[PDB]
Amino acid sequence: ATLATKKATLVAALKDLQRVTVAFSGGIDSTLVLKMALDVLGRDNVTAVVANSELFTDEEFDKAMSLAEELGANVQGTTLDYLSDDHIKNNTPDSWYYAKKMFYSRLNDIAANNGSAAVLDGMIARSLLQEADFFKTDVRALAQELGLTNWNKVASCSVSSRFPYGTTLTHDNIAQVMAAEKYLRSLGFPTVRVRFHNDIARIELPEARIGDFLVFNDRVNRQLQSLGFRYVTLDLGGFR
Amino acid sequence: ATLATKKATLVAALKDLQRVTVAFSGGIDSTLVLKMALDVLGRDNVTAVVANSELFTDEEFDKAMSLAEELGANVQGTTLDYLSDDHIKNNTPDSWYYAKKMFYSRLNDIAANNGSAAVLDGMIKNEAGARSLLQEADFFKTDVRALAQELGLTNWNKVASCSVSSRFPYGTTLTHDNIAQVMAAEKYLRSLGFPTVRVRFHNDIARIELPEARIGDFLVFNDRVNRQLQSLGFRYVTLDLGGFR
Amino acid sequence: ATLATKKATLVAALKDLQRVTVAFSGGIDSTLVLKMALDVLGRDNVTAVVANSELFTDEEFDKAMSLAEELGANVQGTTLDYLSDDHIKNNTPDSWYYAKKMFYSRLNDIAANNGSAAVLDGMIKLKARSEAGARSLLQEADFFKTDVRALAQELGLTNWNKVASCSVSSRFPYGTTLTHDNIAQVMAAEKYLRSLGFPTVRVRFHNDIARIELPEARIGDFLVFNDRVNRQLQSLGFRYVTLDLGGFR
Amino acid sequence: ATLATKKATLVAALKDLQRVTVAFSGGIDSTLVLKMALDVLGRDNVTAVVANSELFTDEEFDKAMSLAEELGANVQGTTLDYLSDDHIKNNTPDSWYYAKKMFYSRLNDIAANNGSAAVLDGMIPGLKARSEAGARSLLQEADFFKTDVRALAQELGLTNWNCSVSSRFPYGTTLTHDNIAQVMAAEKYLRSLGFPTVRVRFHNDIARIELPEARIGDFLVFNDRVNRQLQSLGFRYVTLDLGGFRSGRMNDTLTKAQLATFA
Amino acid sequence: ATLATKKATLVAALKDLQRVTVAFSGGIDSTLVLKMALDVLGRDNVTAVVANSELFTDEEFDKAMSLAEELGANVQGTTLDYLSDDHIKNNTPDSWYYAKKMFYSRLNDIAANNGSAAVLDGMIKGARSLLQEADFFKTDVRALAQELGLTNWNKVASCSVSSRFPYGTTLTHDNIAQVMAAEKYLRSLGFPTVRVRFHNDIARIELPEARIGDFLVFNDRVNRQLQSLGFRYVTLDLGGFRSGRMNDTLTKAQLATFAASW
Amino acid sequence: ATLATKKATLVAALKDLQRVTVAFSGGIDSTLVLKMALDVLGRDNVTAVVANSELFTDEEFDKAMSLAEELGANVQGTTLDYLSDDHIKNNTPDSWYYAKKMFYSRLNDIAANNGSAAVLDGMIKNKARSEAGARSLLQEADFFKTDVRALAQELGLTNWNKVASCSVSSRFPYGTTLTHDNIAQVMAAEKYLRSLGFPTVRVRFHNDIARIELPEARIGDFLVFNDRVNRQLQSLGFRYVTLDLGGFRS
Repeated sequence: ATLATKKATLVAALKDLQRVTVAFSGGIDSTLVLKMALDVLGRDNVTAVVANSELFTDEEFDKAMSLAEELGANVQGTTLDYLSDDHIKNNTPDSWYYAKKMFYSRLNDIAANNGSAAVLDGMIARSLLQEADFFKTDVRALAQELGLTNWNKVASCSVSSRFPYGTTLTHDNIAQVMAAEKYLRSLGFPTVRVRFHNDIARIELPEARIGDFLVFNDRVNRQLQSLGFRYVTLDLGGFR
Repeated sequence: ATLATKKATLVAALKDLQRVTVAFSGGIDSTLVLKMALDVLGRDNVTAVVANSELFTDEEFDKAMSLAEELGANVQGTTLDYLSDDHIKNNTPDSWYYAKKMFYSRLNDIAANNGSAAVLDGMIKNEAGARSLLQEADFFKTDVRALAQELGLTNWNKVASCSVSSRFPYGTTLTHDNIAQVMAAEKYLRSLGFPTVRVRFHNDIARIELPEARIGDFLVFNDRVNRQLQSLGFRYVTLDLGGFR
Repeated sequence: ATLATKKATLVAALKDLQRVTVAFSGGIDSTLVLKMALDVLGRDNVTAVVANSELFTDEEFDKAMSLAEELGANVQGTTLDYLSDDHIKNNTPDSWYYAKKMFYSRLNDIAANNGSAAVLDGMIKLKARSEAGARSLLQEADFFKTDVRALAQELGLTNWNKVASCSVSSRFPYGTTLTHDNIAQVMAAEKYLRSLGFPTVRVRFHNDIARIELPEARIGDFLVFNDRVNRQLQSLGFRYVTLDLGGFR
Repeated sequence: ATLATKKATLVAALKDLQRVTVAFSGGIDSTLVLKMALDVLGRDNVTAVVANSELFTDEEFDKAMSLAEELGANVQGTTLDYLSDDHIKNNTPDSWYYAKKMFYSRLNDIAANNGSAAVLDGMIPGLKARSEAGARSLLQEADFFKTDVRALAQELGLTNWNCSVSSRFPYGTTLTHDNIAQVMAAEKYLRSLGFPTVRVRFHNDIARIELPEARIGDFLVFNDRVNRQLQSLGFRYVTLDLGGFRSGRMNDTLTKAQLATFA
Repeated sequence: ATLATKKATLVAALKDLQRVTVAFSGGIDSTLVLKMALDVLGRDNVTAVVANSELFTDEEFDKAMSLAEELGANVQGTTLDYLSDDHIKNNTPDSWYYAKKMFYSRLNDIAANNGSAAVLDGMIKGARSLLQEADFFKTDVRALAQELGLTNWNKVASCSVSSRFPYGTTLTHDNIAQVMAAEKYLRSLGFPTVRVRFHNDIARIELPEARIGDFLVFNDRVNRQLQSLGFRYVTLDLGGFRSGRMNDTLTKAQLATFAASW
Repeated sequence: ATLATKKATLVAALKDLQRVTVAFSGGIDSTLVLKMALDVLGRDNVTAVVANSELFTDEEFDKAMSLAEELGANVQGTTLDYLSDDHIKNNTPDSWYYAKKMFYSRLNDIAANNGSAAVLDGMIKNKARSEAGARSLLQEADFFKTDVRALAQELGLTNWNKVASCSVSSRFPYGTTLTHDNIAQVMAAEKYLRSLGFPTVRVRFHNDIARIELPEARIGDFLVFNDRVNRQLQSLGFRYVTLDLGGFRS
């Protein structure tokens, strides 16, 4: 339960696997797994996969593709068509599960195609970090120990959560929500939700940021209206 | 011309009518007409009528009844059935016409039965069955304030009142339940110190409009307002970033 | 009875007294009494009296003095030494009765020396009042607050002190002994806070702690003043300067 | 002494003059002199003059004109060209004096041409502007304080009544028709947002906005609109003075003194 | 001179001591001493000691225990009974020193029994403060911690709960629990640096001034929550946490006069 | 096209120079050059030079010196008198070039006097330099920002100036004359605001007016400090202290 002991448990696991395919999102967790896998197995035994999809931002895709190459890995993008599944398209309350099936099936296929022994992710499918009992504390210490300083500081969540259960997702309403959230982040609010209620936009901010938001009220109102919302509102209860 | 000329115009018009019924809302315009009617014709020749209805608050009705009494008038409450008309209940842009028709129809019946020569309302500069003497005498808001002060009037409702129908989208059917929900929500917001407020009804969403200069003061109340309006039946309680109108 | 009858009752009562001393606070009730006394008896036969004391602000005193003069009354200030009464100094629930008793006793002395037939106050539809023989003509004529407002409108009165102020003793817990120093400390603190744009404020005294009560809707506006209020009230002697998260009262 | 004694002094002075021209600003003081002149001398023997100029708002002028009309006085508007005087155009510290000189010179010309025996005003670098012009301040000669003005106005039944734009420019800055218009439009816009007490001080390409400090937190919701509106009026930079309107007046005693020392 | 020379002084001091016991609080200073001790002497010749007591939170103890383990140290918990000392129990102005004396007495007992040559603490510019002997200032501590790859330490300074009570007030489990629960609630709202000062029926909350404007949306919830914990009045100190450090020159001088008057 | 080939080009370039003087700012780029120069040529053959001047803060000078020392380099400060150049003192739009010219001219003098074959800076793929003959080895080896980060990670570099500063000349309008006093005044004002918790700030100088630029999302936080900032910046010599309603870089 020392860090040196957990790092060794991780090393021993990667060595036994020989070849791996890493589901790589660009956060600090998957960043740590990919770097360790490269160090222990070498570039030509590691394949980093970054999923491109409608449910997540193109900025997160382009950032993870760039970061994985930056760590010295063979990186491959793959495009998932989440809305082709009827459960996801109609935002069923179990649609999270159908999306994971699509995801891991694709990476399972890529991994069997390239001869990998397992698909790896960054939980703290094999979650080696979790298996070695890494906490966020340990992930921070080891990443700094390897010289890592660059990763996506905001981990994102599926845009489906912005729509009520049963609401049909469309390319247009997803783009409208993602454009609104991107604008709000560019103003200094990295944690924000633009909940979609047809003609009404309902913005969720952490309550301690709401006073800071006041200077932007008018600009946000006009911008989100130009994106197609008729009414632009701020939820009084805050984020969650 | 001058305020004295406009007031003299108003006096001559009242003397010519001799006996009037005054539609009294409690605002400054309606307070000025009622007081001038009383000052020129006397209590026995003026009837003050305050309309009670589902579209306006009980608070505003109670305030108007006491102020009319305070002014020296013999006052009469009357209750209107706006929702009994299908045009008003279904909330179209034509609801206004049917509301005015019912209002003036009720006032004319009162006026017919007490022998008044006209129904007077408080419309100012900027209905065929009523006389708007301030408008005929070319009173602007500024002349109303000046003559009110000269007469020593100080007690009126200072916040403009508006039919609760404006809180529901056109084509939405008004119900006793959703009206009460909006009324209770706005009453709570006024009790916190926001006399000018709208709770716009969007089914499970409340969209609160405040004057933008007040939005910064509202932050200390977010959580209490959120919880209170949820207990009134809204699922989501929101602040419109554009502010009041 | 009609408002015209109540006014007539008040006129006849004033005519019968012929010369009066009016306890004037600046509120709408004493303004109406003072204005009716002037209209019926003439400025030469009415004296308006405003009490100054340690328990109320100088600003309320000066405003009442100006309002009486603007109404056309000869006005006289008188200063009461409320802290000389131990019932008041010890801040008990009956302190206000002894304050009232000292007030009306001073008014009787003034009235005796100027030939007034009665002391009038602004009470509407009280033991210290009756013990001193002072007269509440609005109460005797059946004026309620709506009648007061109706007659004030008819007389064209539009200016009066809208906030009936409150004795500074409410800033100290019952049983806490009032002193010249702790009163002055609280009074100066509230005076500074009003000067910043907060007319409704309390500085509650908790020895080395000042606990400021503001209307909650004003608390956000206060932020720009935190450090100045902190240092200003510490220089008045408080060790800690705090804002009550619950707001006013 | 006595209000009655003071009112009588003012009455005797008016009777002795018989016909007067009154400088009328619409404030309570000039409202009182105008009403007393009318009551003692009659409408035919009083001329009220309201001055229009570039240094005050059209709103203020119209207000004064209608109030003089409301009191029942024959009223004459006259427009002054204050910027024709180099002290005013260059906004020197004695600019007020030369403005008064030009104002009283115009009133004297009106008074000479209508047969008035004096110019009256509402008062309570050389000779006094009035003394030089021969203007009379009857409320001052009768020792009226402001409470006396207020007392007599209620007694006479007066119930309705109402700063030069040059104060928005630094001394030595040249006033122009354009930059005056720019300052006045900026303040009118800020007042329309709900800030009745406001100054837009002109520092060439910078606007420096003074607000009462208790309003500054509420103002934040308007920052971007104010910035873009005042830039379209010609300012390059739009700023908020952190000291607020009448800086120092709300500071604690120690820092109030420090701000005095810095000035 | 240079950081390298200061680090070299610290290395030489550790090698001469050979075996040491480290008073480990989890702050950045203690973290550096512990890490350097491990690198110079090895895991078998260093014992990290984390004190648990009623005057500090369980969260700070758990954080310190995990960080010492993560750095690779044999770590040992030890529990101090500060409240059995009358100066500490009655919170006299010298309470800090009787607490420190009891603390170092415990560390000496442990060090004597494990064969350590000294007790080390994290003090900077019979216990040894090697950072101070090597002329480390705060900026040198941060520079060397960064060079050593140290990332996890207590970003918010820990501090004994005694500082929340006036001198002469008797500490009890009830009023300590009341203060700790109030501060934990405020931390859960997003204010990691906070003090709830105890004044019998008054709670006086200190926040960094740059956070006070953000607190407004929580006023009513904080008021209710702290009243249910037993306070009658819940107040915000207008001077904030660490009053005066962010003031202009003049009023920083004034606030220091005020603070000195008590 | 790979990181390994770019690093090799940079190594071979350094080996061919043998001896160098490194313009060291403390940012990640010049940190990478200084670390690669030390690793390839040895401490005795590298001189890190940090410029002290009126256009940058003393604190930034001190940080760069300590960062170079931490890397294990011989470092020397050099003091430039930028205000002696009339283009810089009168703050024309061309002042940024004359400052760079004076900088690279000084470094060439140091390089000539210590036997260096070149002056190196940290410019990457993303005018005064070329005219002075200074070499940007990261630019010549095709390093983009991501390549700089990749190699710093590989070398174990994790410490550098994360915020690159701007010459204080940017706080003055073109045509405004720089003086020792107004520069100091601007610097002390920005230092005070940073101490309040506003790391990104500019105090723009408009003679008797200070115009403070903050990120708009911080302006609400700022309110509690209005009066202290007003009085502090007045004690530094400004008559009026203002907040730009347009925010940072309005």
